[PDB]
Amino acid sequence: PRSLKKGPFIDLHLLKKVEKAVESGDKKPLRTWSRRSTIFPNMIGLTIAVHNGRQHVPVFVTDEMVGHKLGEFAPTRTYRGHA
Amino acid sequence: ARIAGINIPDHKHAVIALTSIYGVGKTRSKAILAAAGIAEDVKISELSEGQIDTLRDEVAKFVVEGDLRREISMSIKRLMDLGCYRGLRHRRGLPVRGQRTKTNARTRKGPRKPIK
Amino acid sequence: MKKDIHPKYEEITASCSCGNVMKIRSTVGHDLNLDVCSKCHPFFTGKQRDVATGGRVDRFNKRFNI
Amino acid sequence: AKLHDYYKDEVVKKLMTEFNYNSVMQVPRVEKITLNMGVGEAIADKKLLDNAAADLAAISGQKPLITKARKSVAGFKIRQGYPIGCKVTLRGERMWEFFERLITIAVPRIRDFRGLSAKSFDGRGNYSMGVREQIIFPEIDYDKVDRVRGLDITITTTAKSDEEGRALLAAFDFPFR
RNA sequence: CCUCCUAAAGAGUAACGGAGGAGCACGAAGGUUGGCUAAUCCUGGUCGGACAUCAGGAGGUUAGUGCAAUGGCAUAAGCCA
RNA sequence: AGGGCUACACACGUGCUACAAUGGCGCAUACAAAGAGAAGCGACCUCGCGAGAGCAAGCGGACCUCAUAAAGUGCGUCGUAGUCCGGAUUGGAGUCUGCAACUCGACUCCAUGAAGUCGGAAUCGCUAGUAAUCGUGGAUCAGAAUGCCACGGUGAAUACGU
RNA sequence: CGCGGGGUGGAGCAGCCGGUAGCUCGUCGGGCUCAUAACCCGAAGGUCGUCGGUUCAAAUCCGGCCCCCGCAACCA
Repeated sequence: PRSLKKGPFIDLHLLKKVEKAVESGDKKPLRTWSRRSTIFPNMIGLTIAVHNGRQHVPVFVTDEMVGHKLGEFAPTRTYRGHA
Repeated sequence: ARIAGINIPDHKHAVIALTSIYGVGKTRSKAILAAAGIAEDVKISELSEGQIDTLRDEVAKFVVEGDLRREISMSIKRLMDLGCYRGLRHRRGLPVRGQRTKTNARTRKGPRKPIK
Repeated sequence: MKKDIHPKYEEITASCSCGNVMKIRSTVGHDLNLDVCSKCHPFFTGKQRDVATGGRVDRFNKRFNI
Repeated sequence: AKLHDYYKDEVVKKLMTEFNYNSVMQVPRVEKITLNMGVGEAIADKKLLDNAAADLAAISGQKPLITKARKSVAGFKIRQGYPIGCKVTLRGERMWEFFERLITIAVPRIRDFRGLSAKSFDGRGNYSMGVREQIIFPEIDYDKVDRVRGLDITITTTAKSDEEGRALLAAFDFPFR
């Protein structure tokens, strides 16, 4: 993980978007590519459609998801089974 | 020779003996011993009752045996609930830390299952 | 009770390290040195702390913040 | 009979206070404590059953009855009249003593004890529980035993309701949850 | 040779009529004294599961009878000593 | 810009580490060679359990730095156990590089302690300072080697013969 | 309809007493092999047609049914 002294990582644009959403009080999904962005307390409640390489997959943020990153909840590979 | 919630081997040395507790390895055992004021080399046999009590008390400071197990369970369960990558991996039975399964995930995947 | 068949059942003293001495009849024979007594068992103290769900958000706040 | 004594003076009184019984006979009382060991592995070899019986005896100062198959089931391979389990029925002073032991020592010794069940009362007062390890009782020696054993305790009581039974148990500071 | 039905409410009653059994077993599975009461289901209970053993109940012989079927059997003819 | 080349029922190739006592662990202590270094090597001192951090000389270098060689030797301990063997795996917490370590870096600490008790058919290397074993360095390179290319240490067995 | 054989691992031939549950070729796996056929080692494939019962051993002894055989007899 990232160093504690450096703080958490979130993409600036993403953060801005989140802030805007908060200000509004809207619940329309924000399509995002920043899979590397950490989830924040203020992001709780928002749906945020994270890119998985191919498509944006909706992620309703929860109290448990905070320390994690957005890419953790948007699996890229699509394996069903060998038979 | 009953510490935390288990029995402990009497013939073995203290440091080693303690390691029989789920949640204490070698370093932790050593620490416990230090706290007690008991030598590492002595056995669990030929110990005083007071000493044993002290040891028990020391052990009680850490999260061990049942509590530890519970804690361990909780995290995994939480992960599963989340459905984060790690959680998904756990539910699959596939390596979580980012190992290149290819032809070597036999600890998670278990023994080989021929195609049928 | 029938005379021969049964085990020897006799009064012994049982001592929890907590300090509670407990006279009881039993098949042990020798004196009993207990490790936990019902008086000195952590049901009521432990089980609040033993779950340890905590707060994720709180944790996040603690480790780093603005 | 310390527990019995306690019951006679205090527990009964408490019960009276709480449920508002007219007669003292109307209060719940514990009739018997039964201790069963099923031991299906006895069919493979005789000695295991014997061992189990011995263990039971050690636990509770009676010598156990050795139960036998009523009606003979399909999958587990037992003919009728196969010595298949053992039991001990405890009553009176001995029973009381056992009860005292169970709460004041054995239950405390349970590995990862986080209480007993309150819903395990069956609907007519009679409580039943299971011990996974027979080592929890300090009668058994840890070094001596070869096979891991368990058993079930069944407290039978005169409580008409389950609730009443539960209350009675509580009045003996029975763990629960 | 035994049981049921055909057999017409005493007995008996035929067919290459309809259905099943016997050619033994047991020194206890006999005698007697004393005691006991079933199947099945439900709920609870360590391993233990549709199905072992143990508790609480419903049930009332639906079970049992050394083996076919009938008639019997709780005063048990059923189960223990 | 993000992802992939790092996927994973499986099969093969080449390596590393093991399965232990000719050893593991602990404390003390001896003897190399050959290299690299300026957007670089970085002493000493201070702090950190440690990876490292801070300060900051000496040095384009037979001068200073990397840089303590390790096996060995002595003393202690463990006593044939899946172990004080073995380290995979996973959890926590972190260090450094780098705009950036989720996919996907290395290293550290604490915990965790799989398989494995010398390996079927078969199959490879080596004739001497060789094999075997022990460390050390370099290139590429911000970071990222068990690979490659180099260096010394200890140091065998056997060759009747075709 | 009656009477003699009996009914299985992809096919086939399985040791009088019910406790043994196979062998050949086949498919995979790997090195032999100048090549495969190989020799050799190991591995996946069941119900014992079926419904029942005597018995803890049952497919393995018997009562019926479905088929494969074989029978020899019949046919206004």
